Amino acid sequence: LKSSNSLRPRSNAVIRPDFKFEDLGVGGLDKEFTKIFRRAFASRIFPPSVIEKLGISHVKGLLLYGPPGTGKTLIARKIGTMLNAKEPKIVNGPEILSKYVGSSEENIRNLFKDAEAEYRAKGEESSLHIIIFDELDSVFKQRGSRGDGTGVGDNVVNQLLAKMDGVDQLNNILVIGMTNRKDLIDSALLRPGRFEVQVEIHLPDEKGRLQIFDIQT
Amino acid sequence: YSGKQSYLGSIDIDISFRARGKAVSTVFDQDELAKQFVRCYESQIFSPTQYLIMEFQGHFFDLKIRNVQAIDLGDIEPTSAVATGIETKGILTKQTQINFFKGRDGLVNLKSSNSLRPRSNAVIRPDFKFEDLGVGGLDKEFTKIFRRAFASRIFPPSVIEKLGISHVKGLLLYGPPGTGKTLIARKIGTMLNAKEPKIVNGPEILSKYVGSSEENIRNLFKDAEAEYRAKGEESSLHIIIFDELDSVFKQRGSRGDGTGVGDNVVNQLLAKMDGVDQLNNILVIGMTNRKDLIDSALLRPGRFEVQVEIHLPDEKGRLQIFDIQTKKMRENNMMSDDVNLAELAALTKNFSGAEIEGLVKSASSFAINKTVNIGKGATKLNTKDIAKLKVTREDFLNALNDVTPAFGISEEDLKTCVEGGMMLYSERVNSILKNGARYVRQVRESDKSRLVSLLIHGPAGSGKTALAAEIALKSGFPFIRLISPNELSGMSESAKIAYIDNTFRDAYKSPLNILVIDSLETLVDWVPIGPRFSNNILQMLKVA
Amino acid sequence: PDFKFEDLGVGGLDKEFTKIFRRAFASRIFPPSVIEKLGISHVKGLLLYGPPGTGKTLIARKIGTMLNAKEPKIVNGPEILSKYVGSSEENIRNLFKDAEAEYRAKGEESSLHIIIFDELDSVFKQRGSRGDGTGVGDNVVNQLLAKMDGVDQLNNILVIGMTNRKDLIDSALLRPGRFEVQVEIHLPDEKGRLQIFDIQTKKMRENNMMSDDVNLAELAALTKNFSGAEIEGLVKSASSFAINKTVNIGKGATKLNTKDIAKLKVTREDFLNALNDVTPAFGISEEDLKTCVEGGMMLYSERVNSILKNGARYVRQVRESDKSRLVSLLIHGPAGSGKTALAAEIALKSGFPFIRLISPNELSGMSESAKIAYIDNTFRDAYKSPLNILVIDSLETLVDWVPIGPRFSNNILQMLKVALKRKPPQDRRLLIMTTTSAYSVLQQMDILSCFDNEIAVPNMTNLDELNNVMIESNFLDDAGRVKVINELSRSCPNFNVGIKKTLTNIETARHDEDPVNELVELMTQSA
Amino acid sequence: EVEAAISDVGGQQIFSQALLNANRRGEAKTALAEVQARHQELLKLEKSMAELTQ
Ligand SMILES: Nc1ncnc2c1ncn2[C@@H]1O[C@H](COP(=O)(O)OP(=O)(O)OP(=O)(O)O)[C@@H](O)[C@H]1O
Ligand SMILES: Nc1ncnc2c1ncn2[C@@H]1O[C@H](COP(=O)(O)OP(=O)(O)OP(=O)(O)O)[C@@H](O)[C@H]1O
Ligand SMILES: Nc1ncnc2c1ncn2[C@@H]1O[C@H](COP(=O)(O)OP(=O)(O)OP(=O)(O)O)[C@@H](O)[C@H]1O
Ligand SMILES: Nc1ncnc2c1ncn2[C@@H]1O[C@H](COP(=O)(O)OP(=O)(O)OP(=O)(O)O)[C@@H](O)[C@H]1O
Ligand SMILES: Nc1ncnc2c1ncn2[C@@H]1O[C@H](COP(=O)(O)OP(=O)(O)O)[C@@H](O)[C@H]1O
Repeated sequence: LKSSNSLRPRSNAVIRPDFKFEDLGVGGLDKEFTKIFRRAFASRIFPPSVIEKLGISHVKGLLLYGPPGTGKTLIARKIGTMLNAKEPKIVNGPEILSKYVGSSEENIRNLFKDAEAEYRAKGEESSLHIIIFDELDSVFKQRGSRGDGTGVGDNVVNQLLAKMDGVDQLNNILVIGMTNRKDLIDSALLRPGRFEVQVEIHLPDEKGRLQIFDIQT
Repeated sequence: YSGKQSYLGSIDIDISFRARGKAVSTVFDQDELAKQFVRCYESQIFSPTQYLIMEFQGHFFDLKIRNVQAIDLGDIEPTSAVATGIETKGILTKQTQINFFKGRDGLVNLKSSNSLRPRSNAVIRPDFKFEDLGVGGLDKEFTKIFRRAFASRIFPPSVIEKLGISHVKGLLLYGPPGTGKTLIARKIGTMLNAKEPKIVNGPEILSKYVGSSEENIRNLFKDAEAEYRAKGEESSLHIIIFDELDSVFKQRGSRGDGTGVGDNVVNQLLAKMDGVDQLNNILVIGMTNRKDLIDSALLRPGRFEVQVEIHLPDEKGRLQIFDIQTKKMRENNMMSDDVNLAELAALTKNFSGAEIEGLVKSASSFAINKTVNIGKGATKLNTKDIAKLKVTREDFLNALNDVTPAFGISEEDLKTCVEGGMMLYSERVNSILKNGARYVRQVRESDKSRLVSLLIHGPAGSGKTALAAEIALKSGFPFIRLISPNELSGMSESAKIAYIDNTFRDAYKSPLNILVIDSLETLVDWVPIGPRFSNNILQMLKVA
Repeated sequence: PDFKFEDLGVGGLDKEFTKIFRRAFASRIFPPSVIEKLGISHVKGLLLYGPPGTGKTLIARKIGTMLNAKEPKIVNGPEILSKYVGSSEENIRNLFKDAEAEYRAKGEESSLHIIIFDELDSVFKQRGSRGDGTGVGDNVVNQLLAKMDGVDQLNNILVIGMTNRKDLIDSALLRPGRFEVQVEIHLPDEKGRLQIFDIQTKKMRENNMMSDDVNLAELAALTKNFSGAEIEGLVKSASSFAINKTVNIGKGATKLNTKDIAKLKVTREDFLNALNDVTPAFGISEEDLKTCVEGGMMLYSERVNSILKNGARYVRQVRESDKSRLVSLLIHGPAGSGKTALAAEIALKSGFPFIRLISPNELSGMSESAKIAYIDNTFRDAYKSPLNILVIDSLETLVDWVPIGPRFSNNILQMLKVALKRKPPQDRRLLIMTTTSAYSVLQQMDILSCFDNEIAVPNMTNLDELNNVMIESNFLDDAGRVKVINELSRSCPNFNVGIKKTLTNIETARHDEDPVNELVELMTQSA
Repeated sequence: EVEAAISDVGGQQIFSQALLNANRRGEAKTALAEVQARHQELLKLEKSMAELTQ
């Protein structure tokens, strides 16, 4: 298709305004949904003409944390597979570490090149790419704190820092993380430009509890 | 046709040799060539790309005018842009600054002969300004960096040779996260008319097979040496930028890995930056957040000579950053007229250089959300709505609730300490606050009185800490900090010592500082039954 | 024959040249016939080592000029290793082929071949080690040793090793017959510092490029702590300050005053700014002393004068006699009278080659064992130079005395007590100056037996001395300085303050209300 | 009196590097270095059969 003179929304839109919060099936948590959809996805529905006139890059990070057994993985999974984007590249927690002297860090480098190349090829009409870190808090610990006689705690963190926001720009991916304890992640991962929006997910309210019963049965 | 620009000011000519089997090795004097060109060909009209047959002592040439400058009579300086368009023409005069560069064939042994002129490919691009970089604040460090590093490459080479000196070949930038230490590397890479930078991410060198890691770190200089051996000094600069150095180049001698790779890469780099052989045309950049783990040897002069610190901006810089970020928005008439940037700069006390951008993003996000209303009220998108979008001041006020500082985390304690409010039920309080203000002023004005200490004492429950907080808050100093038992709870003793030591140490950065200590008695573990209490913390404080 | 040692740029290191020449090349000057009749073997292994930035690489590069025939081969440590199995081991035993062949053919006539490993420590780590990766890092060193010890009569090879850190290397290279002589190359002296200036500044001097104003001797004097590397760095900083006056980088475009280029010249102030830019890792920074005395000496009374002469007597005493190899003194008085500064005055006036101070500030924050270690480090270090001045500040604080228990750390006290009674090794003399403020406590611990002589420093009491200090401070006008003292005479004639407090009051009153009503008031409340 | 001071023992990790077969030698080893002389032969077939087709 082609963008007519009239400013109509994107041809291959992501969110599809025939969309509803009750489609997800997550009861209880409601305001947080409002926040996440406001801050992150809003920039990608309006025409590129204005948004480029607005000279702002989309947010490229999401963090979810809370007690065990609250619904984090549910959020991640749902967001994964009711959008219009390529299949996410799932990775469990300690999947990256590898044997040979330079295999783990190559493994981090493996995750992004597809978006990189496709971005070079086309540009602002790229399809969105999604990659999910499950359980961030195993390997990405504070630098210089663990003795780490085995030097993997620093090479991994540095590789990810360099490549998520480095000398070369890239603005068509979305990385989302889950954890139980945000107090031990390295501090440089939690500045604007990397994992901007952080959300706590708490125990449910009574009315939320009613909602959950409604969903399940 | 031209109106005013009727003379040829400065003419750069690619002097190819006519016939390449005739290549005469004798030195060709640009002065003789210019004089012959003017003498034989005077008061002619020339345009760019006019080709000419120049017979000088029987050695013909194919002169091509690459570019022409057109100047009007009366111009003391040639501020007119050298125009590459064929439309521009001029009339040759006896004053034409005739520059010859070698032809496309490069066969001509042209010489500078007292030609106090820009060097052939002077990298820094003679007309160039800091405002065009697009970096707010840090208006002093550019002076240090450009003065020390690139000041010596511009100047003509023969005189530099007379000095008998070699160029610097190192540059390092370090600081806390988010201060803007990556933007500089990028724009320096992109704006300087050099070869393309050879970017390397931090742990991208290492490799599986034994002896492949080191091989990689010596492939980076290969082009440089290849070029240097051929063309010598007239090389154009090569730049290679290391990102995030401390990943691999730790202090050798630790037990880092158990294999012994880090030592080898350190060794190779060390040998190659200075080495036995001379390069004299290379420049390496670095970025990092911790300056203390780099192996000491790197820091000796000859390698990473100039070291620059990048710290948090002040208020003026904050204003500049708002000026740069919210640039296109204003000139595209998308901005309400109500916002005044000075107040924004005032509000954002401890904001870093990377946080303002998120503020802009959030403010815009509110604006756009008002229209779309994701979810319930869908499909309202229409031309009318999007045709009059403008951000408003209250959007930013709302936005302040989402973005939060990272360094301004201890002053929050201070503002909440006086949540109970303040009341002036007695004259006394006014006297006390006035006296404190007097002292604050005094430390502000003086130069030689660099340390002043006060004490507040009275019966328990008398409301002491709040009074100190109010004294502190009204000073307006850049740096304020508070140490209270709430912070130290749960720690181990050595950790307490470390923490207090660090607090004092980073209290030595800003010109003006205010530091508050709450309930000394509880800090030292006073219980009267023994009495017992911890000597070490006491001694540390007493020293400090 | 066409050589003399003067003609090359290595400054300062002359003695080392004599030692190396006498150890390495002397034996091969003569015809061979003597040496076998002399029953002495040639040295084969050489080690040069020193801290980063001493100039060694310049020696390794240049020596090939003096040393006739053709060219020492050069390699970098990490170049040797290789991907293929067996290749790395081959590579080392490929270097020795040529000389071997030629020698094997010609007998003793063989031209001397030299090989130099720059950056030796890359791969020759101690072979009796573990980590149990692929064992290449062992095979390599073994190979060299086989070719180096059982040379099978190859007597025309000198291998030279360059390093920054001796310790890493296998002890199995450090033995007779293999790397015999180890030459340490340490920081230059003042004279060598001057030669380094000479050699670095040659060209720029001939070409009339430095203003005659500059005088190298004083620059050399100032730069107390610099390796050659920093010296050329300073040179280029000074030159840059010179160059940047015509070309205004950033502001505007490139504005070159073509005329002033011919008149370009460096000057002294440029060199001072250049000094202000660079900073050595030499690190001792004994300028500590001067910041201690930054409040200065105004000599307000005779007591200070007498004390200073006594200090002069002692410094002469330790300098002259040979049987007095150790003297200790104690300086005691009321708190805040000002004691540390006076000792610092003595020390700085002394002008011995060697000084340091110990103060709680640098000690702050370590654990006890680290304190103990540091203290030991400093004493042992002090014993080297012939004449040494050392100062101990606020002993009571170093020992952590608090009167509640009273509690304090015994071990440090014992260490100090033992240290103060140590006569140094042969033919060194030492002067140790300790200050305190709590004399009675020292009496009662009963360590007062380790001090040869003691000096009291009473604080000031007479209004005249106040008048002296305040005229020195230029507090007020003349009439002001008179009226205040006249008023103080009757306000409170009996008077006992100190000195530090007086300065503090003077400044506070200077700003706030330099009439009587503040300065005199504070002085009265204090007194 | 006493407390902690040095402890651990059962706990360590190791990476692992790797060399390669020698025969590997330079890439030119069968169907690599022979392609130089095998090409002259193939140019011979081309020619002799150019004679054939002409
Ligand atoms: N708010 C919710 N709405 C609907 N279902 C929920 C909610 N919270 C939890 N659940 C149910 O709980 C199940 C498990 O949730 P989830 O796996 O996200 O827990 P978790 O937070 O991932 O636990 P852990 O942190 O231990 O992995 C889901 O399959 C989902 O059906
Ligand atoms: N003058 C400025 N100072 C700081 N940040 C700026 C400035 N101008 C623009 N920015 C924006 O703020 C960000 C600063 O982050 P930068 O790219 O320097 O990473 P960084 O500060 O080096 O973080 P890290 O040190 O953790 O890599 C930039 O990405 C840029 O978009
Ligand atoms: N002069 C004052 N006028 C009115 N309110 C005051 C005044 N001083 C303190 N307050 C209020 O009273 C409370 C003071 O309690 P705070 O704990 O600071 O007193 P404190 O004696 O320092 O504490 P503690 O009881 O632990 O010694 C605060 O809520 C503060 O708002
Ligand atoms: N004549 C003087 N005698 C002593 N100190 C003087 C004199 N003139 C100026 N001063 C300065 O007065 C200050 C007081 O001395 P100093 O700061 O060493 O105090 P102090 O008594 O050693 O302190 P403490 O009791 O903590 O040991 C110093 O800056 C010192 O140089
Ligand atoms: N007399 C001198 N003493 C020390 N350094 C000198 C002297 N003359 C010149 N230099 C310069 O100092 C540098 C010495 O580097 P060097 O100390 O050899 O590095 P490394 O110690 O890592 O081998 C060289 O660049 C050299 O040109």
